[PDB]
Amino acid sequence: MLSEQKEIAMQVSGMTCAACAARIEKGLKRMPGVTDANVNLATETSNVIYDPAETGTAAIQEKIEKLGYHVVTEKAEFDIEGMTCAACANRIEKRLNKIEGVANAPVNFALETVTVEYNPKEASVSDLKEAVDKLGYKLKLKGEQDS
Repeated sequence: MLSEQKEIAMQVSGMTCAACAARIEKGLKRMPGVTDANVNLATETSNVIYDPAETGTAAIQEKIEKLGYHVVTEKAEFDIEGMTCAACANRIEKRLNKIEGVANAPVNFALETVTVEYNPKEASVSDLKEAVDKLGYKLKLKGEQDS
């Protein structure tokens, strides 16, 4: 009847052999909430699928780090005029949380801001804008555009 398996794309450095890629796919498929993983050798992009009730997004980046790599990540803060309450936070969060290349983002329900942890590899500030424009709020960047 029920279950709900969500995807993510992510990026990791240290995969200088096919055996490194193999050990990510063969490693992630062991987590009890995970079903599947595929990682593109040389390009560095890891693509992972799980039931988020027992294994959620941050556990994937930590299980990748647990091989002895560096998960090639950055974080920034974003400012969200038009978020006014927890349901408003949840409205953008249910895209921002992972989009198609973000590792994690929890959206604030009173401070009108979100901490975004991501891979600076395959998307940018245009796609973040267009993901929030779809709900109807805006993005300004914390120091990096207007603050």
